[PDB]
Amino acid sequence: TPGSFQSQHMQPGVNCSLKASEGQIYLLDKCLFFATKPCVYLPYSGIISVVTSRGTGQSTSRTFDIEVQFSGGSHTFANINKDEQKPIEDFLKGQGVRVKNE
Amino acid sequence: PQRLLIPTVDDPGIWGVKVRLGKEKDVVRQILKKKLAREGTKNPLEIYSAFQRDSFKGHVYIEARKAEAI
Amino acid sequence: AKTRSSRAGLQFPVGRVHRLLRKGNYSERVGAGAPVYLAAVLEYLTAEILELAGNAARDNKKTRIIPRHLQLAIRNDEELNKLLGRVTIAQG
Amino acid sequence: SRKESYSIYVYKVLKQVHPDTGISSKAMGIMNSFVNDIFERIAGEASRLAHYNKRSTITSREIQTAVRLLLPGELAKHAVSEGTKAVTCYTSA
Amino acid sequence: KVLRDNIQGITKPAIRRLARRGGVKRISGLIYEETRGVLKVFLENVIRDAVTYTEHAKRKTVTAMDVVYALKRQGRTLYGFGG
Amino acid sequence: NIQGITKPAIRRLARRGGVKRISGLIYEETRGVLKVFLENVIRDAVTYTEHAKRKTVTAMDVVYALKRQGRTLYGFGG
Amino acid sequence: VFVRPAPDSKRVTGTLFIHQNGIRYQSPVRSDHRVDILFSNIKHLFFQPCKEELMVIIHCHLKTPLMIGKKKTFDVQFYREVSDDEDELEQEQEERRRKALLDKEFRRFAEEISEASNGLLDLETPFRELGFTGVPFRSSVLCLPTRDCLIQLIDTPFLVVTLEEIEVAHLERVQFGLKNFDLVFVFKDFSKPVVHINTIPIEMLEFVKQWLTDVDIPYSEGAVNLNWGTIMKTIQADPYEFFENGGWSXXXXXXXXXXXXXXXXXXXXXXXX
Amino acid sequence: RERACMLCGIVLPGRVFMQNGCPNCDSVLNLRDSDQATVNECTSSSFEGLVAVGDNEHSWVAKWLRVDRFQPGLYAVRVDGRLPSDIVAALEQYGVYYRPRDGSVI
Amino acid sequence: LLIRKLPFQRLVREIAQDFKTDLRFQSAAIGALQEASEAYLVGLFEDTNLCAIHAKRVTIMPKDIQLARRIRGER
Amino acid sequence: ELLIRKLPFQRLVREIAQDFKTDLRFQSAAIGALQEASEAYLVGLFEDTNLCAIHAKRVTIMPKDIQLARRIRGERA
Ligand SMILES: [Zn+2]
Repeated sequence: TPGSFQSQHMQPGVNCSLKASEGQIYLLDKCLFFATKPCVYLPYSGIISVVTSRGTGQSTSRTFDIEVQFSGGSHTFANINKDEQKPIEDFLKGQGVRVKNE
Repeated sequence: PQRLLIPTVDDPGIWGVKVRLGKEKDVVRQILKKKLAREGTKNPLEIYSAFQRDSFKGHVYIEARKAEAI
Repeated sequence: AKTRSSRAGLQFPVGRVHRLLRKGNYSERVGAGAPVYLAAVLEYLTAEILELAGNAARDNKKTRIIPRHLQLAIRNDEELNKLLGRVTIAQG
Repeated sequence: SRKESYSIYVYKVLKQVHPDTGISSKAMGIMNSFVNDIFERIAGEASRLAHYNKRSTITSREIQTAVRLLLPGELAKHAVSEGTKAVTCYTSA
Repeated sequence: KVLRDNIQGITKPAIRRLARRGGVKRISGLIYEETRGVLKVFLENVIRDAVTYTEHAKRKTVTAMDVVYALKRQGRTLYGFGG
Repeated sequence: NIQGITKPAIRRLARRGGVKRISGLIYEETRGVLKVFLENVIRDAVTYTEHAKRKTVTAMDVVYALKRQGRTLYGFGG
Repeated sequence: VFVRPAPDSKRVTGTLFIHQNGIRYQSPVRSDHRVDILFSNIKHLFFQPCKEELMVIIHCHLKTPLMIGKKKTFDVQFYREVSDDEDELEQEQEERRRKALLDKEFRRFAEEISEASNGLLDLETPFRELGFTGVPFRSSVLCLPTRDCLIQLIDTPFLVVTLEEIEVAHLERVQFGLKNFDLVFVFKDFSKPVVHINTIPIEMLEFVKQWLTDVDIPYSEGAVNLNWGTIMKTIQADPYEFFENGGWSXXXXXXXXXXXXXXXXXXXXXXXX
Repeated sequence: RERACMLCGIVLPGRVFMQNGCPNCDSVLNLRDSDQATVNECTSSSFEGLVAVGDNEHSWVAKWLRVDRFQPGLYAVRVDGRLPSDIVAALEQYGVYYRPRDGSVI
Repeated sequence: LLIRKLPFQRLVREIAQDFKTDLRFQSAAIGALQEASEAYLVGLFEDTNLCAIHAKRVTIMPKDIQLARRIRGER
Repeated sequence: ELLIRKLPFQRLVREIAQDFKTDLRFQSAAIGALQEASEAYLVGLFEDTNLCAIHAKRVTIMPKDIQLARRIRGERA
């Protein structure tokens, strides 16, 4: 079931795009789960670091991107609302995941 | 000017030391690192400059005033 | 020509605009031709709008102008709609 | 007191423009709102300019340049011409 | 008396009509709820300001000018109801 | 002087914006958009300058012209 | 020359030949990939130069459909592509020379096709200045009027609407301050499916209405996207009863028929206090 | 990867020149605030005669290379390439004379 | 106006019941609210239709609404 | 750091300004502010364009994406 994660909007997940596919990311107690073709399951034990990009320089990007690095590659989740950045970072730090902010 | 900068007797001396081929720049960088690290200490490296030339192979030239500094 | 509108050949009230500019807390002092200039601009703009509203009401065979014709006039004029792009018209 | 509105002036302007046309009450409410809104915009921008330039008086130059800022090209040109004409003739008279 | 869950008073035809006036031909079934939420968030943002004005005037009735100022603050100027 | 905005510069701006692949007409489209933006902003600034009876365009004119558009800029004396 | 639709899955350049009663496309790689088009079967012959395009076009719209490879088509397009600070400005001048060269050669060839037809085929060119943007299929494209047709030839699938075959045009989504509208063409042959052109910018509405009037096409406007699958099947079932009850003339209802208005305030153009 | 700054003669990595600029020439060149073209026009990766200076004030070598008023570090006797005409004119505007280190001028 | 006048009134009162208990309303306040709400929604449906046409579609879906509200700068 | 070269942007600004009043002068800070604002604007526009392109299930941004973003913002009519 959904974990202890609650978005700024009190929602159990966040809207994001993985490549050209729009969908929902769920931060569950043991894993990150993206529920939209293609479905992506990422256990926290397999995650090396999460990199968050909020504009990579000048101009405030209203929507930020999350790159999840793991032993088999990286997944970039794009178009996440910036208000959801702090709740996601605090939850991932709480789960013992290394968060890097460019 | 340029002509006035020619050396005098009271200018610091220059010594040349033979080293292994291809390691001249390595010795120059090590000397610079030691000079920077020992700067501000009780026994700093009392030298002034050091260099080398590609054409003059196997030679490293250090400008100082005492052989003990070399 | 007693009224200041007459001395300027206007229909809008110069005196009321003067009073509103003074009793409105905009600046310590007010000129003598600023109310005249502003009344002229306002009258010109209202005439500009009413021309096109009359045109639109005459294209719909109507004698009275209603909010529909004002909406049509504004959204059909390139410059007026640019001026009034962030304005909602009730019953338009 | 008797509420102030620009209704009679809009009737005058309308008869000047369209003698055989009439305006509804709601269209007059809209026109009054428009006139008030434009007055507020222009006076606020004139005050902003006066404060920007450390002045304590609103003269016709501030109003003219406010019209230049707010109105688009042809509208600004015609409204500036109309205002200068009216101010010139009021001064002359 | 307290009002409970009156959002469903925005029945399917109102939203469909509103879409037709907007030029929409085919409407997915998830739209109606989407729209309802959007509208809620809008009204809550406008009303919170209108009420703020009403309470500051030390009044107990929400007047049309309070709504007009609340809209004007968001760049939503409305002609027809005063101004 | 509008050809001074080279293709690599537009590519750099798109990469900082996160754009992965770029068409060939994007460059001309961007040049047109930038020209429109700059035209409006410089027109407002020059209006401010003329009103202030100056022949030089200051940073205050640009800052007020951006505040006029709603593009408030911090760090230039505002 | 490249041909569309291609006779094989491989894009190959060929040679187009003029013969006594038609044209022949012939690939150099395989003799079996010939495409023969008779002059009697060409309905419309279009030429389109590189005015903004990376390509030059000779398009044949057909009366009867042909079987090119595995595809039935009414349209056969023959084309070639130009594509391959002062130095970059000079490279654009060299591209403008290459455009003008291919334009002159392909226009001349399309005129020579018209001459070889003994006056059966007129050469049409698109009026680019009268063009408007819209979505007939899945992409936004520039729709170009010609003398006798409304065309789009740059992207597949091609649009070719003959103006004389139109019975009525309907403008859907047109109402109070709308961002965009749709245009629907109904044909005189009710068995032919209606053609939709979507998202035409509302700025082009008055231009499209004028253009339809200048071409003698009746139009009507509506706030709602009327279904034509329903409208046509009813009209096909009894075309006579349809016209008996007012056809589309009654549906038009141009008369505003609005007299209720919103009352009026005391009419007094007199200064008060 | 290392480049030799043409003006002052110091040698630093090219990425150091791009990110932080020349510690000595930043008062007149603005290398950190300059694009890659200006960095290449003022810092050259092709050089000869690596020089390490410890004490600028008393080293005769530093005076002979006119680097006795600069930060100690890696220096080059000869640097391939010269400053462009516009940059030379800009330096002449500041009142600072540029003496080439290419060896061709003496 | 397409929405009615009494369900909308009840919705407005229900929403207003959170910010201050037992608040009266005025002649032209609910009407203005309905006009603004319908104008806003029509503009939003215009943008949604534009996005849906952009996606080569004719059906508007919730992700088009989300994209429109994201580009408008809505939270 | 600014991604446009300074002199081209200054020349463009002067070219544009010369169409409203001849013999105009610009403080260097005015040009700097203009460049900052223009790049910030262009980056925000490119972010919206990227969002539109991803919405259409693509990777390549196209002029129609820019036009759609500018229309939805309310910049083009
Ligand atoms: Zn240097």
